[PDB]
Amino acid sequence: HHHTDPMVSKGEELFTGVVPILVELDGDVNGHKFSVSGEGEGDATYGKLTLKFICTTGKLPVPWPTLVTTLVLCFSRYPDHMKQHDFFKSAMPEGYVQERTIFFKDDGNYKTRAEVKFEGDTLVNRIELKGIDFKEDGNILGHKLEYNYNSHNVYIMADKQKNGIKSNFKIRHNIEDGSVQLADHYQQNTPIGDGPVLLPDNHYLSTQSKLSKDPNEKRDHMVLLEFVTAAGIT
Repeated sequence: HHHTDPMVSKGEELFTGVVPILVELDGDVNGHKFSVSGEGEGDATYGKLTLKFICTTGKLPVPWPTLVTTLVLCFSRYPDHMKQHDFFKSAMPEGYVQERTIFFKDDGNYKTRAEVKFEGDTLVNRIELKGIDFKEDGNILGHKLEYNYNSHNVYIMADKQKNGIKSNFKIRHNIEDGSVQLADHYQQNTPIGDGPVLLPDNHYLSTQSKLSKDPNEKRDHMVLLEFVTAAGIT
């Protein structure tokens, strides 16, 4: 609402209230083609997301928790003293590309590319996902993961050469038998536009996610509440 840096003001202004979100994913995992649509709202003031996702092609062929990181970090809450480090909002409204490779230990990998940008007043995240080399009897295609999600801190670093950011981090998915399925993420983000962006000092994001079901919904779906806060600069 009041920042002495006009570049920060420009990005904050687009995220000042509740912003509607649309998520589209087209996926192919070991030749099972599927699509997911999601709708909800983001409130960057509190770092809060609320989304509901539907598999529009029938039953989702992989477990919903494996898609949480893939299915909008511009809604992170950056403390006032860290707002000059917020790459994600500084790239708006033209947006950014978010690319990942996700390696599931002892199993296959996801390769994702997403464009995150405004269409009018709506923040859209449009994703293509390709998954290969998964085991039919593994934890992913065998749906052995529990329907829950662990809190996680992720380290963000600038990539000055690409005018973007980079991160590598591990997600632990609980398996029904009490064990864990590791998912190693590599991520890079680059701006879509050619204007300047804020390139951050090293810092981390703290995330927490809660998964639930809509008791009146017959389609395969996931309801997601996420909180993300930046930290690590004193």
